[PDB]
Amino acid sequence: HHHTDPMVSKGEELFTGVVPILVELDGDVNGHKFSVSGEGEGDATYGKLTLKFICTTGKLPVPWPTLVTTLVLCFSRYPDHMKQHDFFKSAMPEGYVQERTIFFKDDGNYKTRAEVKFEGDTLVNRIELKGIDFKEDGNILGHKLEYNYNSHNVYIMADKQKNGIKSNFKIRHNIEDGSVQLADHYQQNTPIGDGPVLLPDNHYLSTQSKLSKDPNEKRDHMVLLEFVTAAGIT
Repeated sequence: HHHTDPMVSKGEELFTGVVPILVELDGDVNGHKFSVSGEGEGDATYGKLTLKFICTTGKLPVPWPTLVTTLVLCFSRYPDHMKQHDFFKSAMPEGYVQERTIFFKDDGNYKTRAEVKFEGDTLVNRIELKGIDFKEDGNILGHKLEYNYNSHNVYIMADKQKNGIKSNFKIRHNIEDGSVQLADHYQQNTPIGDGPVLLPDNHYLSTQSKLSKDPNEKRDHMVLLEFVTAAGIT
């Protein structure tokens, strides 16, 4: 609402209230083609997301928790003293590309590319996902993961050469038998536009996610509440 840096003001202004979100994913995992649509709202003031996702092609062929990181970090809450480090909002409204490779230990990998940008007043995240080399009897295609999600801190670093950011981090998915399925993420983000962006000092994001079901919904779906806060600069 009041920042002495006009570049920060420009990005904050687009995220000042509740912003509607649309998520589209087209996926192919070991030749099972599927699509997911999601709708909800983001409130960057509190770092809060609320989304509901539907598999529009029938039953989702992989477990919903494996898609949480893939299915909008511009809604992170950056403390006032860290707002000059917020790459994600500084790239708006033209947006950014978010690319990942996700390696599931002892199993296959996801390769994702997403464009995150405004269409009018709506923040859209449009994703293509390709998954290969998964085991039919593994934890992913065998749906052995529990329907829950662990809190996680992720380290963000600038990539000055690409005018973007980079991160590598591990997600632990609980398996029904009490064990864990590791998912190693590599991520890079680059701006879509050619204007300047804020390139951050090293810092981390703290995330927490809660998964639930809509008791009146017959389609395969996931309801997601996420909180993300930046930290690590004193």
